Amino acid sequence: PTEIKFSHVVAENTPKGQMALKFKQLVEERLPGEYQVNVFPNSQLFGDNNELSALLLNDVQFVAPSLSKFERYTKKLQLFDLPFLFKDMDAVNRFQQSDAGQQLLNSMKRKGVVGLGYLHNGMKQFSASSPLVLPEDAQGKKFRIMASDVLAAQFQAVEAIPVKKPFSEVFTLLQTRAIDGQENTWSNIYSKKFYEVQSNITESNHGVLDYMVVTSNTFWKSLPADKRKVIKASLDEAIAYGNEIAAAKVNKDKQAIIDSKRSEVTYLTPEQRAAWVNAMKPVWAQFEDKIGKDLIDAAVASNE
Ligand SMILES: [Cl-]
Ligand SMILES: [Cl-]
Ligand SMILES: [Cl-]
Repeated sequence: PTEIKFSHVVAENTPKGQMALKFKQLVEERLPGEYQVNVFPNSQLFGDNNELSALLLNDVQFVAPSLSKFERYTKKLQLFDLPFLFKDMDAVNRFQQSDAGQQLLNSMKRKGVVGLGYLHNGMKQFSASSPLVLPEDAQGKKFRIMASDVLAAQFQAVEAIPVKKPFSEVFTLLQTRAIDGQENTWSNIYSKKFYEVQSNITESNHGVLDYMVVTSNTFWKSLPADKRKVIKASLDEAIAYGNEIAAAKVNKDKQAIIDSKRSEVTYLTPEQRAAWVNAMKPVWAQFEDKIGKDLIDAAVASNE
């Protein structure tokens, strides 16, 4: 059988982890003995910094990075890092499924990267070893971020110190107190046990963590059309599965964290939320020329 490799950086019991495993199941059911899919979770094969290079080198055939991690290939996907751009996951999905959103799947083709679909995780929440109620509380704290200039600007706007690090290192950096805080979805905070060493989480919903499932032109073109159709259908169905898992994990993992008693969740008043928005919104003007103001206008419009 022709081997297909799918590599990602998350734990198995997560929306992306389950997506990849479902994709394996469906492909192997439909094309038995023709294609086998080997899934490599937890950065076992490639991690944040080298996965896209590996993809284009055809050392791996599918990856699904955070939309934050594509700056080397397009400046447009930085849109998804803008603070308080999307109110909630309904707006995210409306944007992603619109013409404007769908066009972004093709934003990197001229560089060899084929966009196959969006996959959800969830809204991001701040955590630290001290309460984060107003933006002033972030002053002087070190936060790990995904490798994104927008996210660096986000934390610089509140006089915090952002450090770009691969996802596989975050637990250890929190454990050793090399950083004070981070931002992530409930699913990652829970599945990677960040909550065990973060006494405070704020339900800030201040950005989105979603993915684009991608492959290389090299691999995609190499498939016979009829097999590609089956593989694409299998991928799409796996994505829908992953999205259902993503939605479920928001509530389930938030609850599990609260039940553990290891972390105290803070909820923001409208005026507290407004203070974060006002502190961080200026980041957008920094990036708007490269992202595209019209693209930003489309994203804002998805909130209606
Ligand atoms: Cl994870
Ligand atoms: Cl990693
Ligand atoms: Cl999609």
